[PDB]
Amino acid sequence: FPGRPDVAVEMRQLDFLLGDFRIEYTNLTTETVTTGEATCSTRPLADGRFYELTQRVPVPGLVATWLIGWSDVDNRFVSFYYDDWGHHGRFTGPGWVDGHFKLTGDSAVFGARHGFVEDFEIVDSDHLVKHGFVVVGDDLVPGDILHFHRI
Repeated sequence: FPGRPDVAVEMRQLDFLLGDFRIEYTNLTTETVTTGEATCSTRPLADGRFYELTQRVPVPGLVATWLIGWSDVDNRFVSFYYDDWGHHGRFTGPGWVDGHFKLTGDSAVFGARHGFVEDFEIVDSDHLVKHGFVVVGDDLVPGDILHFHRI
């Protein structure tokens, strides 16, 4: 068998997520715009070859995990989502492109499969924003916005 390859340099594109963040989550698809506070922690797994983002959303009652890593063979990030409600999803993205880090894929949530786009941007080293969109028909409907402030 060959030697163990080095961590892909592309993994440095995810370092902006490392650490603990307080989340101001604004849910836009409810018929009253919810808004609330959550937390999340991102740690490297598998000797830094994959990152695990755990998002604990208190009052819905939901712990959601994202695993993300670079795939040499695919030339893109790949990501697996799952939570303690039974939901799962598959995402991919190219990396940072024009100031956004977009993951595109689909998830089985609440009894049906939906397309989702997670759009990450850095505001400053300690403040991230994420726009979530859900494919409805042909367009992308604003699903949520999350502000991450590092603890």
